[PDB]
Amino acid sequence: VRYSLDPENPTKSCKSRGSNLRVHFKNTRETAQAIKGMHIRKATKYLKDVTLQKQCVPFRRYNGGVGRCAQAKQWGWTQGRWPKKSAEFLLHMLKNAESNAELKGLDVDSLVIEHIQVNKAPKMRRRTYRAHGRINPYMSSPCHIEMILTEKE
Amino acid sequence: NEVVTREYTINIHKRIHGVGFKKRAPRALKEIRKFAMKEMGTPDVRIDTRLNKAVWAKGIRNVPYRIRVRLSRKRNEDEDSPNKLYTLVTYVPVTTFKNLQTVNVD
Amino acid sequence: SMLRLQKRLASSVLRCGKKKVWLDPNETNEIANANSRQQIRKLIKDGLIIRKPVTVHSRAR
Amino acid sequence: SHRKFSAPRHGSLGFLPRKRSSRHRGKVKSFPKDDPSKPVHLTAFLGYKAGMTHIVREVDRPGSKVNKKEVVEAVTIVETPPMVVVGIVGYVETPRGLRTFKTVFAEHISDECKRRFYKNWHKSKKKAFTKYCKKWQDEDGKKQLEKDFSSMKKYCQVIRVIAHTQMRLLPLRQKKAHLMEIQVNGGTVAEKLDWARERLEQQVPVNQVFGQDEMIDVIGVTKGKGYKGVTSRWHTKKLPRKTHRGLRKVACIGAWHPARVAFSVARAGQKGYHHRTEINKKIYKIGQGYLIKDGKLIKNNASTDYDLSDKSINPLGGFVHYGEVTNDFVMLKGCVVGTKKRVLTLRKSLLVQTKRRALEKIDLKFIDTTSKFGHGRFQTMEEKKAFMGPLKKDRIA
RNA sequence: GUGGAGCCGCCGCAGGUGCAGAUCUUGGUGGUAGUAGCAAAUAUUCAAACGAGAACUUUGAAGGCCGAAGUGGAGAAGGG
RNA sequence: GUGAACAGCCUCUGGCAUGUUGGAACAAUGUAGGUAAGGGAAGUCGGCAAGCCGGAUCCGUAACUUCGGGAUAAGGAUUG
RNA sequence: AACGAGAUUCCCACUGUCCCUACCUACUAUCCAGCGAAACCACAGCCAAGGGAACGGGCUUGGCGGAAUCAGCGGGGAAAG
Ligand SMILES: [Mg+2]
Repeated sequence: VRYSLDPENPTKSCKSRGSNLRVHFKNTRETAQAIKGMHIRKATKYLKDVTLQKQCVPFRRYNGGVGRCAQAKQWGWTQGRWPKKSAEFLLHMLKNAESNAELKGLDVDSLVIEHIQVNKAPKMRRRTYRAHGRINPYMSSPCHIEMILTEKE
Repeated sequence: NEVVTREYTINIHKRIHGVGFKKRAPRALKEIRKFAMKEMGTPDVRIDTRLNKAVWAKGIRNVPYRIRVRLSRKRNEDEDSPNKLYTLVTYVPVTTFKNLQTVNVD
Repeated sequence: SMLRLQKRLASSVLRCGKKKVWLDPNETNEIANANSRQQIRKLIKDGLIIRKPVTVHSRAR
Repeated sequence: SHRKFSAPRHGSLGFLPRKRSSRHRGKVKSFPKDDPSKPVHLTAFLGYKAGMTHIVREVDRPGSKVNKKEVVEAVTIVETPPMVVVGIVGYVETPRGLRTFKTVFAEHISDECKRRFYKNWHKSKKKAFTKYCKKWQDEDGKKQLEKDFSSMKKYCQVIRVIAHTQMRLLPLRQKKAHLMEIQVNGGTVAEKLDWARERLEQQVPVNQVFGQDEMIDVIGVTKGKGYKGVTSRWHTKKLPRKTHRGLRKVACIGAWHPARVAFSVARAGQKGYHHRTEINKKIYKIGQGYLIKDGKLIKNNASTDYDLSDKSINPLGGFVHYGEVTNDFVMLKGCVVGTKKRVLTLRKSLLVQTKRRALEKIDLKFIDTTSKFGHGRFQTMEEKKAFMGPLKKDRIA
C-alpha cells in the first residue's frame, strides 16, 4: 500500500508493514520510540536484551502507574519496563525488513530505522462479568505497525 | 570447552532460609541450578530424577540440610543451542558430611 | 503424541483403575499406534503395559 | 472544638522532614569554638561502633544513695584506628557565610583514600592525583605550592584538616576510606597552619584528640527501619478493635476549614536512618590494641586494676555482626546512634559544663567479655575449660 | 487537491425550514488507564517424547490432597 | 486405624492438579491465624470480641418446685 | 418451677478490652511477564484576606509559581451514587 512519508530515495531504502496484529498498542508504541534511528544490528541486539530483561524500554508517554527500574537511567528517564510480547512482534518483523532488503539488493550492514510508526487497529471485544448482574468489556487493543529501513552511505 | 567433572557439598539449609513452608523444596532446586550455573558457568543445567527424589524425600517443608552432588560439564549435538555446553547435576549419596570437601574426580 | 486414549482403554481392559497402569514409558511411539482394544491386548502380552500393583496399607501395627 | 482533654504533641516538630538522610557518614554541623590562647588541637574523630557490653564501676557521688558502691552501666565501644591527615582546607568568611579558600593535599596519598574518589574502582585506571603528585616534585609547581600556604596564612581565618580512616585495620569488607574534614581550633592561624604542614600523611591517634572522662558528642545516622506505619513512626494511639478499614491509623487528620493537611500531623513514611546528634556522652576508657610481637602482642584490654587477667575487650566468640577488635578503641556510656559496623563521628562538645556529673573521675572495676551471641556465662576460654574439664574434643591424645 | 455523475442561477410557488444544551434519541470515541484488578476450598517438582514454539499437553518418577455423608462409582429432573 | 460414633484427624480402592494466570520480593495498611511480662474490665453504650470451662471414672451435689425436675447444679480427685 | 440465639444488674474464674503496645505466620497490597475494565468528567486544579447569591479553583489586592512521576493517604474538590 502507501505508507506515512515515502522515503527520500526509494532505490536504496527498504520497508515493512504489519497490520492488525494483536499486541498492546501502548507498549509497542514505546518500544518503537526506543529503536527509532537505531541501526538494525543494534536494534536486533537491543530487542533481545529486553526479552532477557538485561536492558529496558523507557515508558515516556503512556506511563501512568508504570514503576521504576534502574535500567531506565541510560535513557535519561526514571520509569521503564520490558515488554517481551511487544519486543518479539517487532523483532519478527525486523527480520522481515531485512528479508526484504536482500531481495531489493541492499546492504544490511548500514540499514538504519528511519521511520517507524505504531497506530491503532480496530478493537476486538469480549465481555466480563461484574457485580449485580452487569457486563463490561475486555476490549483488546491491537495495532498496525509500519517501518522504513534506509542504508546510510 | 572442558569435559571435566567435579563433586561438591551444598548445604541447602543456608541457601534457603526464611522461605515459606510450601516454597521450601521448590526453591531448593532453583538454588541448586543457580549454584551449577554459577559454578560450571553454563546456562544449560540438567539434573536427573535421582536427585529430585533426594531433596523431596522429606516433603516440602523439611529439606535435607546438606547434599553431596557431582557436576559434569559435557557437550551437546543435533542442532543444539548457541551454547554447546551443559551440566548434568547428579547425586552421590553419602552417610556423613563431616570433613567432606570438593574433590576433582576422574 | 497424546496417549489419553491408550490410557483410557487399558484401564478398561485390565479391569483396574486409570491410576494403576503402565510402567516402562520408553515405547511411546509404539503404543501410540494402538488405537483399538484388540490392539491394546497385544501390548499387554508383549509386556509393554503392566498392571503396577497395589499400594501397601499394612495392618501390622 | 476544645478537645475536652488536653494531650501533648506526638513527636517533635524539631526533627520534621523524617527523610532518608543524604549521607551515611555523619556531618558535623557546627564545630566547637576555637581560641588562639588554647593549645593547638583537633576537635573530631572517626570511629566505628562495634557493639555494647556493660561494666561494673565504683560510683563516687556524695549526697546520693548510691555513694561508694558498685554500679553497672551499659557501655558501647567504638573501634577507632588512628586517622591519617591528608589535606588542609582554609576557610575565609564572607557576608554570605564561610567560603572555601583553597585546599592543599599530601605529597603521596594512600591507596584507600583514592578508592573514595571512585564509584567503580575495578573498571578504573586509578588515574587520580597522578598529575597532582608531580607538582610537589617539579620545582615550578613547588614554589607556587608554598605560595598557596602563605596566602592561606594571610587571608583565611578558620582552617580545617582533611583526614581519613585506615580501613585496612578493620574486619569490614569495605576498604573505602571515609574521608572527613575536621577543624583545628588552636592558637593563631600561623601556628594553626604550621601545625598541619608538619603532619601531612602522618598518623593522628585517638588519645591525642580525646581524653579519658572527657565528655564528647556522638553524631550518626540512626537505625534504618524502613517504611513504617503511623503508630510506629510517631507512636500514636491505636484505634479500638471494632474499627472498619483499619486499626493502626490516625483517625482525624485535620479539621474542615484549614482545608489542607497540615505539616504538623502524623502520617506514614520512612522511619529510621535519620541524622541525629547525641549530647553529653562520657568516655570511660581509651584502650590501645594488640601491640608488639617481640615477646607477645599482648591482648590485655579490659583488664582493670582489680581484674588483672589476660582479657581483651572483644567478647568470647567475637562481636555479634561486627568482628574482632584489634585496634585502639573508645568506650562510651549509654546508647549510641547506629547499627553495628556504622561510621559515626565522635566530637568534642560545644558547650562548657561542670555540673558535678561531668568532670568527675571514674574507676572501672569490671568489663564483662562474656558471649553476646546468646546468654553467655563464661568469660575467657581458659575460664570455661577450667570449669568444663576435658571433653570428646581430643579423644585420641 | 481528492472524488466519479449529476447540478446550479434568476421569477413565482410549497414545506417534515437552520441547534450547543432538553439527567435529549441512536451511533462513535476519549481522559481516567496499561490503572483497579486476573488472591475462597494447603502444592507442586525432575527428566523425556511430540513440536516452529511448553510454568499449563501426554508420559515416567517423586511429593501431596479428596478419604467411603468423597474431588469415588451409577441415575431422576433438566440439557440436546 | 483412633473413638461411644455415618464426629474430627490419618491412609487404601478410585479420583484429582489447588479451582479464570505465573515469577521475584517480604514495606506500610489490611484480611485470616496466633502469643505476651506486671495488673485483670480500669476499655466500652454495654465483658462486644477473644479467652477460660470441656471427654470419662470415682466422690459430692444447694435454694426452689407443678415433687417430674433443678442437674453434667456448684465443688472436688484421678488419667501415661 | 421448667424452658428462652429474649431485655437487664452484680459476683467468682478467665483473659491484649484496656494500661501500651510488640512480634511472628499465611494470603494480598508492592515489583515484573501476559492479559485488562468501570465509576466519574463545563473547563480545570497552590493559598490568605476582601467583596459577592452573606463559606472562591478562577475575580480583586497580596503570598508566590519549574519537567515527568512512583508508594501511601483520607484535609478538601460544599467528591461520587
Ligand atoms: Mg552550621
